[PDB]
Amino acid sequence: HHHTDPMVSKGEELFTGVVPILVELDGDVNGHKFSVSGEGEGDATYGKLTLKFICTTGKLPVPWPTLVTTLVLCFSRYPDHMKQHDFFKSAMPEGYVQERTIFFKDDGNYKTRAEVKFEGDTLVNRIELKGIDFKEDGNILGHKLEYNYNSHNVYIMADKQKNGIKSNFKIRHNIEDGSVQLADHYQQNTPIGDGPVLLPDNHYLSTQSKLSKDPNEKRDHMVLLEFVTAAGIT
Repeated sequence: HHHTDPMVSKGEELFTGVVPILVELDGDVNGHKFSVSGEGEGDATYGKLTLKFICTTGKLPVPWPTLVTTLVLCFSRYPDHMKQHDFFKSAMPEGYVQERTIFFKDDGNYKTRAEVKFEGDTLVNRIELKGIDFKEDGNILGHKLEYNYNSHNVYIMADKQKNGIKSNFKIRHNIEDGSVQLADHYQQNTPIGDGPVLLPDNHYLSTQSKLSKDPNEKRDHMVLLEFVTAAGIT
């Protein structure tokens, strides 16, 4: 609402209230083609997301928790003293590309590319996902993961050469038998536009996610509440 840096003001202004979100994913995992649509709202003031996702092609062929990181970090809450480090909002409204490779230990990998940008007043995240080399009897295609999600801190670093950011981090998915399925993420983000962006000092994001079901919904779906806060600069 009041920042002495006009570049920060420009990005904050687009995220000042509740912003509607649309998520589209087209996926192919070991030749099972599927699509997911999601709708909800983001409130960057509190770092809060609320989304509901539907598999529009029938039953989702992989477990919903494996898609949480893939299915909008511009809604992170950056403390006032860290707002000059917020790459994600500084790239708006033209947006950014978010690319990942996700390696599931002892199993296959996801390769994702997403464009995150405004269409009018709506923040859209449009994703293509390709998954290969998964085991039919593994934890992913065998749906052995529990329907829950662990809190996680992720380290963000600038990539000055690409005018973007980079991160590598591990997600632990609980398996029904009490064990864990590791998912190693590599991520890079680059701006879509050619204007300047804020390139951050090293810092981390703290995330927490809660998964639930809509008791009146017959389609395969996931309801997601996420909180993300930046930290690590004193």
